Amino acid sequence: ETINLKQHLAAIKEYWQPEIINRHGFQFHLVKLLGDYGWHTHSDKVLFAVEGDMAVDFADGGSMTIREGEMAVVPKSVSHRPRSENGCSLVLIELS
Amino acid sequence: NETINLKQHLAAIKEYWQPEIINRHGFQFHLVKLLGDYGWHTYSDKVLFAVEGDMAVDFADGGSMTIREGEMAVVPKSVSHRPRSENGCSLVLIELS
Repeated sequence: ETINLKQHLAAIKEYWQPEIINRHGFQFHLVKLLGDYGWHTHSDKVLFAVEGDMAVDFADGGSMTIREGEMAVVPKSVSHRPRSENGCSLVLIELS
Repeated sequence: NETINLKQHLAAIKEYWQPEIINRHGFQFHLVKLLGDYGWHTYSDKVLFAVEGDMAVDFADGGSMTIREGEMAVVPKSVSHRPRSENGCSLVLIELS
């Protein structure tokens, strides 16, 4: 059961509305971001910026840019703040 | 920095069943390019993402699975499978550590 990223992404039509998708050990989240929605926490996560750019602010002031075609990991337990200056389609890969 | 530009990492690898492997916290990334096949392989689960080009995966139970440019799928641990690519595929694998 392969997941067509462009497919599922084209369908979902609001920002901040994740489509969750399960596949064995892995949880996938597909969302689009614009703006920001403050701070979160949640094991490790893989964020893959399928379509625009995006950043994750950290509480201790650190900041991570995830430009298109880029992939990063947001460690477990660190309060953080995902945001997108101009809109980003994001796939997020999780465990349990 | 702590991010991975898929395209640029892949472009650096001009060999064929030669994974480059990157670590980032509790994740391991394999970047490898595929052409024809190398038979059956079987760990932990792996997510596969067909960064550029198409590929397929045969399984031991007879099923076979197309992963086209742009698509993800997962190969669970302890399932013998035969990864493979008709005209060549650049692919990211992902696992926990």
